[PDB]
Amino acid sequence: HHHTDPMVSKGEELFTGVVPILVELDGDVNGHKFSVSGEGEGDATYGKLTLKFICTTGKLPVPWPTLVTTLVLCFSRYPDHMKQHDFFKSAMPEGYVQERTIFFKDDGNYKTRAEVKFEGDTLVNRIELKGIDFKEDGNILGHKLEYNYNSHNVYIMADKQKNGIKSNFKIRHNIEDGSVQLADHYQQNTPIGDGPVLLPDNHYLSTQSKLSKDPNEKRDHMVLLEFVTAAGIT
Repeated sequence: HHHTDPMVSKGEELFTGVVPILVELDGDVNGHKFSVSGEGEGDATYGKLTLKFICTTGKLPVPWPTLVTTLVLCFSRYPDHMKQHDFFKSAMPEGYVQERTIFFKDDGNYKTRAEVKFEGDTLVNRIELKGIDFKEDGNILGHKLEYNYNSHNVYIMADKQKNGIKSNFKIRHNIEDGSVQLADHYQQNTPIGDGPVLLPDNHYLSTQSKLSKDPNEKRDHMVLLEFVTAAGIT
């Protein structure tokens, strides 16, 4: 609402209230083609997301928790003293590309590319996902993961050469038998536009996610509440 840096003001202004979100994913995992649509709202003031996702092609062929990181970090809450480090909002409204490779230990990998940008007043995240080399009897295609999600801190670093950011981090998915399925993420983000962006000092994001079901919904779906806060600069 009041920042002495006009570049920060420009990005904050687009995220000042509740912003509607649309998520589209087209996926192919070991030749099972599927699509997911999601709708909800983001409130960057509190770092809060609320989304509901539907598999529009029938039953989702992989477990919903494996898609949480893939299915909008511009809604992170950056403390006032860290707002000059917020790459994600500084790239708006033209947006950014978010690319990942996700390696599931002892199993296959996801390769994702997403464009995150405004269409009018709506923040859209449009994703293509390709998954290969998964085991039919593994934890992913065998749906052995529990329907829950662990809190996680992720380290963000600038990539000055690409005018973007980079991160590598591990997600632990609980398996029904009490064990864990590791998912190693590599991520890079680059701006879509050619204007300047804020390139951050090293810092981390703290995330927490809660998964639930809509008791009146017959389609395969996931309801997601996420909180993300930046930290690590004193």
